[PDB]
Parts: sequence; C-alpha cells; structure tokens
Amino acid sequence: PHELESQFILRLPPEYASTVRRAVQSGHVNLKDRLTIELHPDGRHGIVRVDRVPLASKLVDLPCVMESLKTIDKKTFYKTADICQMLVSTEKKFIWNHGITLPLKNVRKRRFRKTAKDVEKEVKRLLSTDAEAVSTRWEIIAED
Amino acid sequence: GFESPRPYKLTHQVVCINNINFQRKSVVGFVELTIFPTVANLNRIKLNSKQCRIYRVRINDLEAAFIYNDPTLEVCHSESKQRNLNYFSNAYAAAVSAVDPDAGNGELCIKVPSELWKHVDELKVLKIHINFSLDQPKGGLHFVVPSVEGSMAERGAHVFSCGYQNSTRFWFPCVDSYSELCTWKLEFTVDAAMVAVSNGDLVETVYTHDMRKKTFHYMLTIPTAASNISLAIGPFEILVDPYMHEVTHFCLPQLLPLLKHTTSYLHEVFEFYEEILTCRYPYSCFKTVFIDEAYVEVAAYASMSIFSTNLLHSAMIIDETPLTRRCLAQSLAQQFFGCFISRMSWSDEWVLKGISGYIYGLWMKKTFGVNEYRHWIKEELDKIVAYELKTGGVLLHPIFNPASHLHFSIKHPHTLSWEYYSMFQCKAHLVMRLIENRISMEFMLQVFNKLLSLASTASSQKFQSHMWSQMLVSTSGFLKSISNVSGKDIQPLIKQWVDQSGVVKFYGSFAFNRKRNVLELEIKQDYTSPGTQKYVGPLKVTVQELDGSFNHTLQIEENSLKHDIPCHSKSRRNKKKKIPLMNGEEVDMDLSAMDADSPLLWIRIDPDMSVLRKVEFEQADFMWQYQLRYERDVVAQQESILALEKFPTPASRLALTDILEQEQCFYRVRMSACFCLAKIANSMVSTWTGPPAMKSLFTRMFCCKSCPNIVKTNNFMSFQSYFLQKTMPVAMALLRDVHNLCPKEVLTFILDLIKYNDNRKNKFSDNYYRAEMIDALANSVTPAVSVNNEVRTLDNLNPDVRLILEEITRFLNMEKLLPSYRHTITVSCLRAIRVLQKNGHVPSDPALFKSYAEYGHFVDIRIAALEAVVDYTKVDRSYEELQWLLNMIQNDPVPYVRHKILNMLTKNPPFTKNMESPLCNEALVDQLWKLMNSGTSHDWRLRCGAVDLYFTLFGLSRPSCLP
Amino acid sequence: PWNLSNDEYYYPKIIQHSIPAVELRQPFFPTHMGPIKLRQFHRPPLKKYSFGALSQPGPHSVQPLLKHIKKKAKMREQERQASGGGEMFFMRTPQDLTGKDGDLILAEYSEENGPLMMQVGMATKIKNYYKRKPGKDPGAPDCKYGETVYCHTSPFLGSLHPGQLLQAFENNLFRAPIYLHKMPETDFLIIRTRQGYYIRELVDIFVVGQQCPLFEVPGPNSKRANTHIRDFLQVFIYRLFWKSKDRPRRIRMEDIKKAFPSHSESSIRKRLKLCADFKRTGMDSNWWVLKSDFRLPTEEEIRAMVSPEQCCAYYSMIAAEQRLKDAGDDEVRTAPWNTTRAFIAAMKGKCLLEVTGVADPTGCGEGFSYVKIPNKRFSVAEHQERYKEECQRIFDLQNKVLSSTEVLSTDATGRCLKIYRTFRDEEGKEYVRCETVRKPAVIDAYVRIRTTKDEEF
Repeated sequence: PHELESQFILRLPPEYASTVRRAVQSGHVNLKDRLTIELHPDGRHGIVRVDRVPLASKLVDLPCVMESLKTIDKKTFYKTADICQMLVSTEKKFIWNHGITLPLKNVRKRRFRKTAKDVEKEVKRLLSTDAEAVSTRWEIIAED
Repeated sequence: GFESPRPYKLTHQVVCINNINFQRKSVVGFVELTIFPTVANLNRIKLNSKQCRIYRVRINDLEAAFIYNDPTLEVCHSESKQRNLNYFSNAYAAAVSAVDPDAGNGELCIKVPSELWKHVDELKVLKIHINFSLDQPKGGLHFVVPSVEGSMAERGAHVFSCGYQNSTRFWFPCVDSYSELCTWKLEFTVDAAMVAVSNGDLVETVYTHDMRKKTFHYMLTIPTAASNISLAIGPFEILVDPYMHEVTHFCLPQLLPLLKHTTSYLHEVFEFYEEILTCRYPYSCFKTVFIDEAYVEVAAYASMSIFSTNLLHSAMIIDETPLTRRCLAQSLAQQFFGCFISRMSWSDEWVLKGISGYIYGLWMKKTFGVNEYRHWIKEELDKIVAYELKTGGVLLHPIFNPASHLHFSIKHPHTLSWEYYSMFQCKAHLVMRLIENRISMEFMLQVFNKLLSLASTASSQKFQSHMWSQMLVSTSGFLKSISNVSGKDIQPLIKQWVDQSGVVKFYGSFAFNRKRNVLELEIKQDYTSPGTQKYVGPLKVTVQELDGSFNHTLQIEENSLKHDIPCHSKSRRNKKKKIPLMNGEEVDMDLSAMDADSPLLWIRIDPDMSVLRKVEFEQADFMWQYQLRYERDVVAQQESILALEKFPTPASRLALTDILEQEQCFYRVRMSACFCLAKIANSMVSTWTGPPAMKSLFTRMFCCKSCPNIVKTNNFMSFQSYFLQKTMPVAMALLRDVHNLCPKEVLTFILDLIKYNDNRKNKFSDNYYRAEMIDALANSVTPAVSVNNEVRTLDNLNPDVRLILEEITRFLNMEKLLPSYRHTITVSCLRAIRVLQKNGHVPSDPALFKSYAEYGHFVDIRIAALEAVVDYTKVDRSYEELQWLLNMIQNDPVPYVRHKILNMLTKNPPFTKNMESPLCNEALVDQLWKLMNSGTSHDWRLRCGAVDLYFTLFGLSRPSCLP
Repeated sequence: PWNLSNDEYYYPKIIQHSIPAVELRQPFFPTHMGPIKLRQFHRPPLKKYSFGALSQPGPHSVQPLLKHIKKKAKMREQERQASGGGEMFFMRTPQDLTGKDGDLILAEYSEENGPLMMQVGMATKIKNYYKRKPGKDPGAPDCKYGETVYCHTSPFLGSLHPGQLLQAFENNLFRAPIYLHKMPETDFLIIRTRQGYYIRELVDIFVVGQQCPLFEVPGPNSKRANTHIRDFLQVFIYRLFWKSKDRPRRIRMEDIKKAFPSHSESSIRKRLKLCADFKRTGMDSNWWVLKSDFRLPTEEEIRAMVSPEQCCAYYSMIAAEQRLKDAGDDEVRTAPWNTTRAFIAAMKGKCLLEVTGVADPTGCGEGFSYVKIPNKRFSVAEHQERYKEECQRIFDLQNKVLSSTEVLSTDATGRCLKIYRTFRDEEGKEYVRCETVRKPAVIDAYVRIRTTKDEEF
C-alpha cells in the first residue's frame, strides 16, 4: 500500500539555523551525523541535536494550513502533502498563534473568525460515571 | 518560405500627385520606384498600369524606352464570330493572367538602358521615375463633382480611390500585387480648402508659394502592398475621436453631427479587437472617410477605411445603428487581418477572409449576444447551402482548372462572379468556426496572436524583405502555426471542407423500440446531387427525453444506415416532476400530447452546426411543438417554426401563439412565428373559429386598454416590441379568406394603424415603422378580376385598392415635402405601386419608375425604381425598356448603380435559356457580347456581371437564337 | 442598437491531475472519514509508527536529499528529451508525488477553513493576471512561477489597477489570489517516512487570499450529495472487481464494509445487486461473483463516473457538517454550500452579495462575505455601483495587507449545572458524590443527551 508522507517544519535558533542551512546546501552525508531528531513519548516534546549540541523542542500546531506543491515545469503544481505542525527549537502551549509568513502574525487572535456555542470527552466521561452509578440528581443552579 | 515571382524586389515607392483638376477630372503626377534586381541580366522590368497616360520613364536618370499593351481592354477580337461563353471565360482568364503581377507579367514593359547593365549584373539599386497623367478616369479614382456653382469646396466635390482587390494600377503605375511589400512616401498637392487623406501618418502640410494650394506629405514605414494604398481628397469636416486620439473621422460638409453620433462606438470595437488578440493596432493612425457614390459600402485599406455617407445616422434613428455598427466592426477586422497580414498567393485568401469574418463574428457575439451570433451563423450556413446546391460549389484553396462546374475561372479575383466572392468570404469564416470547434477558441486566438506577433516583429526591420515576408501568411504556414500551438493537426478537416468544395445533406428519421428501450435513428445522405459530398466523420445528436437532454456521437461511415442509441426512463411522467433542459434549468411541460410509450420529447441532428450541412429530420408534430416551446437554442426554435408550416393542426397554432405572447423569447424567433402563423392560418380556413390571426394579440400587446381599435402612441424605447410591432401587420396582411381575397377586417385594421399613428412623443424616428405599414398595405393586394382584358381606368377600380392607393399617394406626396431618413417611404411606396401594377389594378406604365431612376435622386430610390423597371421588362417583354437598362449600364455616373442593374437583371432575368422570347435576337447577343468584350473593360465587376448576365440569358454553349 | 438577445433566459450562466488522483486511490481520497478525522481535516497529526525504523525510540539522523533531487531532475530531463523535447506528463505513480524531488513551494492559507481545498495528488496552475497601463506599457513584471495572461476583465471581485500584476492559483475548484513571500531564515522542511527523516530547504512561500469558488459544494442530504455517495461506492466496487485475480471476478462484502463502515449494508447490496450475485454454496462460496453478461466498465468510463473535484466538494460538506454539529443561523450562512451557491450565483449575475457580513472568514473588515442579497429612490444603478465599489475596496485592502513585508508586533440564564451520583464501594458502602459543572460548554452537551435520552424512551 501507499502511506501519505508526513511533512512538518523545523524552526531552529538563528546561528544553528545558519549552520544547518550551510550543511544542507553543501550536500554531503556529514550533515546526517551532525543533525539528529529525538521525539519524546509525550508527542509534543523533543531534542534536535545540531553538531551534537542538544536543543529543546516543542511540536506545535499551526493556525493556518500549508500545502507543499511540487512542480516540474514551474507552471503546473501538484499538491504533495499538508503541513500543520512545527518543531520549534531553542494543550494551549502546543498551539502556535502566529503564521509562518510575515503578513500572518497574530492570525489566530485577529484574522480568524471565532464561532462558539476535550469538552465532548469530559461529557462522555460524565455520562459513563452516571451509568456506573445508581441514583442521579440534577438541578440547573444559581449563585452558590 | 516566400520566393518572389518577380525578378526584382521593390523597396520604396514615392507617389506624388499634383494638379488635381476637378473641372476637367484630371490628375498629373509621378511615381518613383526603388528596385533591387535579384537576378542579373534583368533587362525588362514589368509594372502594372491601367488608364494612365505614361509620359516619360527615366531609370537612374537615364531615358528608357517602354511599351504598353493591355490585353484586357478587348478580350476577344471584334472579327471573331464566336459567341459561346466558355471561349470568353478562357480568353478572359488568359488575358488577366497576362497582366498578372502574381506571375512575372505586367502591362507596362520598361527596357533597362544599355549602360546600366554593368549596374544590374552585380545587383545594385535602380530608381525608376515614371511620370503620368489620368486624363478623365473611368475607373480607380472616382470624381464626385456636384453641379452647384461656387468653388469646388463650396459645392462639395471630392475624389476617392474605388475598386476591389488589386485596383491601384488604375490610378498610378505600381506592382499591384499583395506580395510586393514596400515602404511608401505619398505627396498630394490639393486646394487650400481641401484635405487629402491617405495611408500612413501625415508628417507635414506645407503651403505653396501663392498660398492657394497645399501639399500633404504622408509617410508609411510599415511595409504595405500597393493594393492597400488609398486616397480621399475633399472638403472634409475633420473630427478627432474624443476617446482614442490617433483616430480622425472625415465626413462631407454639413454632416458633422451625424458623424459625431455614428463614429462614437468605434473605440469599443478597437478595445475588443485589441483584447481578444493581444497585439495593439499596428498602424500609427486610423482614418475613417465617409463619401458619396461609394463603390462598396465599406472598403478597408492600410490605416484607412472608406465608408459611404449612407451609413451616417442620427441619435433618433434605429434599425440602422446595428448595421452601421457592424460595418465599422468588419472594417476594423479587415484592418487587422487583410491589410497588416497580407496574402502570399491568390490561394491562401481563404485564410485572411476566414480570420476577418471569424473575429468579426466574435465581436458580434460579445456585442449583440450569443443568440444573435447563433442566428447570424445559421443564416450564413443557409446562404451557403443554398448557393452550393444551386450552382456547383465554393472551393476555398484551389490548386493550380480545379473547379470546372462553373462558368468562370477561379485563378484570379477579377474573374470571379460577385456572388461567388460573397459566398467565398462566407464559407471561409464558417470553416474557421469549424477549426475553432475542433481546436478550442483560446488556442485559436493564440494562433492569431502568433501570426500578428511574427508580422509585427517583421514590420520594424529595414531589410528589404529578408524578413518582410513574415507579414505574408500562407495555408501551410497557418496550419503549421496551428500545429505548433495545439499539437493536433486539422488535415482531415482541411481536406474535407477546404480542398473538396461541397456541403452535405442529411435525411433523418427515427423509430423508438419499446421492447429494448432504444432509439433507432436512420440517417441517409444525398451524395449524388451536383453540389453535395459524402460525410464519413462523427456526428453529434441531441435527444431530449423526460430524464433530460443527452448528447450522443454517431459514427456515420459510408455503409451505415441504422444507429441504435439507448434511451432513459420515463419516471418523470409517473410523478409530476420538472423535466430538465439543455441548460441547468427545468420546466413544467404539458405531457398530454406526448406518446405514452416513448420518453423522448425531441431529437436534433447536429445541433452545434459542426458541419456544413442541410438537415431534413422527420419528427412528429408534437415533438416540433415541444422543441418550439421549451428549447434553449434559437436555431432549434427557428427550425421548429420552419417545420411547423407542414402541420397546420391547432396545437401548432397554440404553440406559435404562445411563442408570440412570450417575452424572454429571442425577438427574431417571434418575428418568424408571425409569418408561420399567417401561413398556418391561410391553410386552415373553414376551420378558424374567432378573429383573424394576431389581431387580438396585437390589440392585447400594442393598443390601448380602453380602445381596442386605437393603437397606442408610439414609444419605441424597448427595441424588441418595436420590431415585433412593425413586423406583425406585415405578416397579418398575408391572411386570405375562402375567396382568396384579403379580409376587410385586416385591411381596415392596417388602415387604422396608419391613421391613428402619433409619433410626437418618442425619442426615435418613425420612418421604418411607416415604411413597414406601406409594406403591409402592399401585401394585402390580391390579383384583380379583369373582364375581357378591360382597360384599368379610375372608375373600374377595386373599392379596396382605392383606399390603399389614396394612402400611398398621401405618403409619397408627404415624403416629397417632409422626407424620411433614407427615403424609406419612397422605396416602400414605389415597391407598393409596382405591387399594384403587377396585379391588374394600376396601368402597367414604367414612366414613374423611369423618372425616379434618374441621376439626381438618392441611391435607394434609384435602385428601387430600377428594380421596378427590371420587373416590368420581365413581365411586359419590353424591348425599349431593356435597351434603356443596357444603356444605363453603359453610361451611368455611379458605378454601384451599374453593378446593381446588372445584378437585378441577373436575379430577375427578362428571359432564360429555356424560354422562347421576342427578345432573343442576334442584335441582343451582339450587344451583350460587346458588353462583355469591350464596354465593361474599366471596372472588373461590371465585366463579371456581364458574364453572369450572358450565362443566365444564353448559357454556356452557343446562343441558340442565332444563325 | 443594443443587445436584444435574451441571453439570461437561454444561457443562465485543462487541469490534468496525477493518475493516483483521477483514479481516486484510497490513501489520497479516503472512502470514510470519522469524527476525529473530520475535525483534523487537512490538519493531519504526526502519527507514531508501530513498525519501522522510526518506531524504535531514540535519536534519528536526518538525511540530506540534494543528490536525489538533482538525479531525479536530470532523469526527468532525459525522459523529456528522449520523448521529443516537448512538455511531458510525469505524475503517473504514487511515488512521483513525494516531496523528495522536484521544486517544492509552500502555500499558506489566510482563512481557517476554506470552502474548497485540494486533496493530495491534484494539480493547480499559477496564472499571473496583468492589466496593461493605459496606452504604452513596458510589459508584465516577469515572475518566477506561472504563466502570464493579460486580463481586461478582472477574474476576481475587484478590478486590477493599470500596471498591476496579480498572481493566482487557478484550477477547477477555486481561483484565489496568491502572494509570494520569502521563507523565514530559520525554517526547514522535514519529510518523515517510516524509514527516516529527510530535510529540504524552502525559499518560496505563497500566501493564498480569500478563495473565489468555482465549484458548488452540495448541501447535506441533497440530491447531488446522495448521488455522489452512490457513485463513489459504485466506483470503489468496480475497482475492486478490476483488482480481482479470480477468472470469474469475485469480491468480498466485508472489504466494502471496511471501506464504507457508515453505510447500511442495504445500500451496498443495492449497488451489488446489478453487476454481481452472491454464491452461497459450492465454489466461490461467500463471494459476490461478477455476472457473466455484465461488461465491467473500462478505465475511462470509471474515470468519467466520479471527478476528483466532486470528492473535494463532498469532503468540504462533511467537514463543515461536523464543525456545525460540534458547535450546537449565522454559522449556517457560513457553511460552504450556502457560500458557494451565493458566489456562483453572483458570478452569473443572479444576485448580489453583502461584502460586509458574518460569512467573512477574517472576522474583521478584511475579506468578503459570500451570502446572497437581492439585486433590489434608486433601486438599480445605486445598489449595483455601491456593491461594485465595496468589492474593489475590499479586494485592494486584502491585496495590500497580505503582500505587506512589514513586521507585525506580537500582541443566557447564568446557571451552572450540579450532578449528584450514588455508587456502592467495595465490601458494603453507599457514598454519594455531588459534582458541579461551571463550564457552560460541558453543560450544553451534557443536558442535550439527557433531553434526548428522555425522549429516546
């Protein structure tokens, strides 16, 4: 079978980003030894090791949706993957408010329309507790 | 690749004109050509010249010897006793080929002096200075000099270059081919009160030392041919376009407000033609000249167009705005693709005519709507299938005879019949629509942009034709550019519709198989008629069933007859649901007339007109009525109107009446439904229940609510109920009673429409509506019951016709004091007097029409009166009227009138070849042979018209009525 | 003297995807999307592998792929020059759609949830619309990507200025203005697969403005919706019959039940009733063999059955159905069936749109709102011109804000719910727990089930 590839964006500190960029544009396999990525079983924490120097990482959710688009002639572009996550290196904490481009900053707060009426999972847990019970008493309340 | 048929290459030409004398109708001038010989030992140089008296010729300021002979002056010898037309057609083709600049030939043969042979062998420049004079031209330059006294600018005298194709040889010596491109320098020394308009841009205008004349200097740096060079000298009122500022409009004096209103649309035509193609307008200026006694209604030259003044209308004139608008549009289309990109041979003319007509049809689509586009395409297709089934066929791109089924040679444009030239342009633009159907419209516009871009990179070089021949298109270059942009080649479509000269005829009939739920079509072709050919490609058919509209492609090979296509359900008759149409919408249909076992509502064979075809489909009458009512295609509504005339059932009357009452139907479908309803009403007399047809509908739509017989006061601001209102009594007058006489209820209705007409309140004129009222009065005239050939006098007049005669007398006399826009009521009243004379009502006397056909009248009055005289000399077998018409062909000042008299005498001939007539002498055969041979030697359109008249009257063999 | 063709009553109104996309292959075009997969629609989380090299916990080296990129590009150029040198079609396999080769750009979206969005494997074009200056103009400012076209009639709602080039994504789904920005200097692109990590740099990232929809998303329970569900199931059944190696082609029912598990089996039987029959006994037992008289449709007929853009419109509909369902009339107006119908009707000139409203995906004055307003003391030119000018103003504000490279500084009853629960502890006990829910969101979802279960009796 075929499994859709999973692309994400890696953001590094600027000096380490310059060393990683120089090693990528060089093209040797020396970069392979220099750059490693260890993702912790939390799922939202990691180490990126640049030149064997550990950096602390967080995998965050991006507010917009990006899409990688490949081309052969630079006139027709084929969508290859959807990017929604970034492993910035240096829950509410795992949500990034800004977008990658310069015009998109504070997009989640300002350029996103918010419509409102985790919570569903809590309601399911409450229903399960009511089922495991015997007698349930309920009242919409006031200030108390 | 273009290799010249001439052994020299022309680089630059100076045309200087002095001494334009309007009293004596004379010009003097010189011409200086700059040729580079391509072959050594050039010796003779052959140029084109007609009607010019060549005074002297100097080559490199050395005196040279020329010899002039024109074989097309007298085509056959005077003392040859041949009288068949095939001899004249071969001799005329050989004579035109002997002066052809598309071969190496020419009429003026100049001998290079001996001392320049060492200058010509090593190929160096030659400057030929001819000076000439036109003494009193019978062609080329037309001098319109009115007989009011005053100065020549005070009386309105002007000159313009007339003619078609290569007719610039008629006013200066040149290489009069479309393939000899050169740059130009044009000087015209005219009177101080006159302006000289020509091709190029006006670099200066200097005075003469007496300040009584001034010289206009034009320069043309874009290399054009000699055939695209024009001239208009007159006392023109100049108007700069207030939107585009390189465009100047010239009109005759006192016609400036008409020019302001008329030429106010042209910037939108410019914007369209520069937005669908991506090239800007190639020339640096544009000039529109409006003149009197024009050759054609619209002529297009390089950076210039010459229209007639009869196109100029004011703001209150409708029914003339679209016609003038589309004349301007096709002149601009020919500016792009007839004058900038030119022709490589006489073949590959179909390319240019097709691109011009196709982009003009795209303009018509955007401007007047897709429905007007479909109606125009259908009327052009009906025109060509009528002409090709009538006589042989039109052959785009012949190979050099290739077409021997027709009485002229197609090797040169000046031997073609004028009807063949018109059908040539018509078929060329329809074949270009077919190429757009195979290869999509955006790729087509990319082809045209590639041609224009090659031409405009070519147009700026200075190399003498190393690169100036990229401005000439051919068929192979056009097909190669198509194959470059699309990757598909159209060589089967080119082989079928261009190289083969025929249209196809389809006879279809269906049968619905209820058991297997299929539709068995039966399409057979008539391929043994003289104009037809056999189609073997694919064919689209559109079937409207209860489940919707489905398209099917059928492969119609030679041995094919039965095509089984599948049919869908009939579950939209189980429940009442809406039936979905060809577009996305759906409607409620009354399914009571439909068959219970078949789901299919109508069938259309080739709906998109993707072949050059004539379809004869055999549906049932309810299918034609459903196709008239609920179709979303105007050509299918028109063909259902055309096919409902064979079914006079009252359901068809209800269908056409529901079409007539329906706004949001296209107006030209309702105008056809009027005449179809009149024919159906005439066929179901002694069954018709209530009032005459369309009368109650006219009083419901166009009359007052409180007074049914008083018409509403004229407000023509809707432009669709105006056309329907002016076309409904014209069809209503074709009603006939059981006695074959028009009823006195419809004639009284038309006369009350005439009496109660009030036009003091609309912003538009009433001339076309009143002219159509006279046409409706003329339609009601039935033949009178003469007893013992009783002389038609005033007392034994019909009581019906006395009212009609009083009305047309009142209208014609009031036109003599308050004239209409183009004397439309004069034309309608002359036509109605000829209608009354054709029946036994007014005495058959041509003296009225002979007085209206004099020179000083308007040209529409002249051609209406001459049409009446041609009809009279056909019916009364008049010898002296035929001699009057032939004399008017020989010496009339307006050449358009001469061409129109030959045209009308060809369409309505005084006798055919089958008839024994008293007018079949040897004298008439000798007169018409002298008119073909000599006499019409100055026009190239009168000579082809005389060939057409001799073919219509005496046929292709020896005139029979002869010793 | 005018149009006079009643065209609004007669006529009321190129992209080649990859061979995995036009054949609707199941990684790229999913048959079924559950609720947690509809909430993560076009935002796929980083999944943990169970087997593979990355499934073992620890540090993992990323691998540079620049010999791979230039080797694949040189190989594709050899293929193109061996085939005559013209333009070729390369995306014929799923392995052509990897990010490991070719020139990648990124494309960011301004809206959170667009009305239409491309699946993986689908193609789009970049068109550079350039309105010439009045009279003389130098020529289109040249651009690295896309082809240039001269637009006298603006494709978008606003109109282009003279001498203004605007790039845009153009495909069958939408048309949207894009704006090229340079990438940040710190961000790289890591392509992880089962075997390892791979790294590319990126240099070009476009920002995609508000989409102009060209395809109408169907509504829920619509006729077009049910037709697409039935046709998608039929195409999947035909492609399972084509994949069958048995000489009487035969499939199993629980393959289709694995693909479409929300479908009642009455609908799957209905699709298999014509074109197949169930064998209970003998050979081919418990298989749905293909009928011997049935001609299985060819590949082009199966491609003509369902289009990929119809699948994208269906996925947009069911994702919006989930988002609306989770959030308990303003929101219903912002649903893509309503907004796509409104925009396509506005493009046919049926009706006008209030360009300021609640369907605005920004939530501020930037961006349009595609909800229908009637086209009706002026009742004609005033309304039309007002709508047109508001459209040009919004188009021009969005272009400016998006192309800005300026840095932006980082910035009813009032009643709670209380529940008493009675349970039995180990051995013998009867403790009662009183729990108070102060979250009004938890409240709404909780109560709605009881009120439903109270009526569910």
